[PDB]
Amino acid sequence: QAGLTQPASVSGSPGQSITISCTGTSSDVGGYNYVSWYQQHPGKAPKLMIYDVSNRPSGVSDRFSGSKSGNTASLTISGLQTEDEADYYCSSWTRSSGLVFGGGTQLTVLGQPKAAPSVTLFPPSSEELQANKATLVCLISDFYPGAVTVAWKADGSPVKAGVETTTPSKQSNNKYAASSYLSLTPEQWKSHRSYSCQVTHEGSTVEKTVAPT
Amino acid sequence: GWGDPIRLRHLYTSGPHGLSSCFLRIRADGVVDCARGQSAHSLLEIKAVALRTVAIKGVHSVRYLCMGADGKMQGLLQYSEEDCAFEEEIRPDGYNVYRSEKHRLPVSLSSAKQRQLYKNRGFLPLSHFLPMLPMV
Amino acid sequence: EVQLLETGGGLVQPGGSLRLSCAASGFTFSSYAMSWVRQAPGKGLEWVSAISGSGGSTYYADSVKGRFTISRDNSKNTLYLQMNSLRAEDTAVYYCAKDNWQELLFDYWGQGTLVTVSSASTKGPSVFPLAPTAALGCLVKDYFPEPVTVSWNSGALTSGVHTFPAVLQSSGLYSLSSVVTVPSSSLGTQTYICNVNHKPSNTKVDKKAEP
Repeated sequence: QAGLTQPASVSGSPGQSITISCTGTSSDVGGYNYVSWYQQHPGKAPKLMIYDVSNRPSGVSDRFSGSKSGNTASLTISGLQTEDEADYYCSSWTRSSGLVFGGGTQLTVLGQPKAAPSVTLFPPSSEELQANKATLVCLISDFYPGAVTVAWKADGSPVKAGVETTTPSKQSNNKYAASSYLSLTPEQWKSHRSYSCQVTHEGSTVEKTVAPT
Repeated sequence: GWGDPIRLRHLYTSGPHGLSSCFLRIRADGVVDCARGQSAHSLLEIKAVALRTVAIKGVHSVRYLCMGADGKMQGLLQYSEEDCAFEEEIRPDGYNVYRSEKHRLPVSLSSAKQRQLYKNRGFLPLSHFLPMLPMV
Repeated sequence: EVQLLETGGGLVQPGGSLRLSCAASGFTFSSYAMSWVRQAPGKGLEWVSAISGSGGSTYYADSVKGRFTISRDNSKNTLYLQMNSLRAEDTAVYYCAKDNWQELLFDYWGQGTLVTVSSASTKGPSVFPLAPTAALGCLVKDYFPEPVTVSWNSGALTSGVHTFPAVLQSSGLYSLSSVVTVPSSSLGTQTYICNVNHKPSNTKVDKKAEP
């Protein structure tokens, strides 16, 4: 009653080799020899890269190889090339549950140095608060690679109510950006001493505060 | 029936002890021989008959792959479990072997002379197969 | 070569109904099984349902049994998925996938058709200014559907303008921000204005961003 488990992210530099794991159960990966791997580039349909654990359809580069041990299937890409950057989904046959997929793995081919994110936090407008509304706008830009986590805290107390954050997306300069919005009522904006937006990127946390002024 | 997958494959072997690359072809006359490339009569349908046991039918010849005495491969229109069902065993290196339990021999494209030369070796030439997808 | 053309995607409200079609061309459609595989935006792949090739056998996932119906007609080479009792979780791009035979192994894919299940009606954005090398911008809040256009000072200012992608909030409406980082001396000299455009609601607004 559960999908297969893939790592969320795998990354290597050009020329390097990587492996993407795909853990299942004795009823799927460990019960048959029908593990498939699909490659999906942004905005396009999936492409069959590996079938029956280790076999390649015609045209697929021999840098892709599949294997399996117990309940864990693995896709290995040797000599990473830039175009290998995509999402990779493993799939397995099941007896009574159809085709079950893994959660997918984003493969990054590092073609840029690690860049810390720039963060600008905005307080609620005068016009919006006069309109009985309050929104704090936290905008994260110019970070590489494209993965961040945002945590909103009011004067140190963590808050998850009314929080919506966008998934990171590539700007024009190959760096990635994301946005964070905290929707509050007027008076809970005016009730705390400060509001702060923290974003953690590659273990390092960047923070910005604002005050009711 | 969605209990087990119906596979459509070309079976391809280059060894062991092989000379050329062979696609298993089932001709309309029942003869099973080496094909140098993917053809209509080398297109096989693979369905399970037990857990690890397999039946192989050429789609255009509609003949099942059946093994005779001393390991001879022929195409018969009437399926028989003892002659046309094989345990599919996938080797760690990725090649597939199809053992016959009745005849105690693997499916192979070896000649009659090769099958007699190797009958006491524990392996037959041209018995390690790669399953290939058909190109439309 | 082989082509699968999905049609019928669009906006439908929760509880509604919609039928998708897939135009198969370039192969003997009657000989191969088919499947529908869907992908929620920014999420993973999920296999929906399968059809036998002749129509005799159908296969469904737990999340769509009773609500979705897989069907085919081999004369016209077309695959169907009739989606009823649609929920928000069915929001996804729906792919038409050809089976290699009857093994749930997918030779060819269509380009997919998007099915959006939302209860949000067309709404224009409320545009608020974001007051402040200093950064100021414009908040484009609670509009539907996409897209909106943003230009600063009639497009005369392109230096350092980043208009972020839109966030979809729990309400079902989109929000967006666009910022310009400016020299910290020109805050008392020159006006910095955004012009937001939302054609679906026929909305065009100006707003002034100042300390």
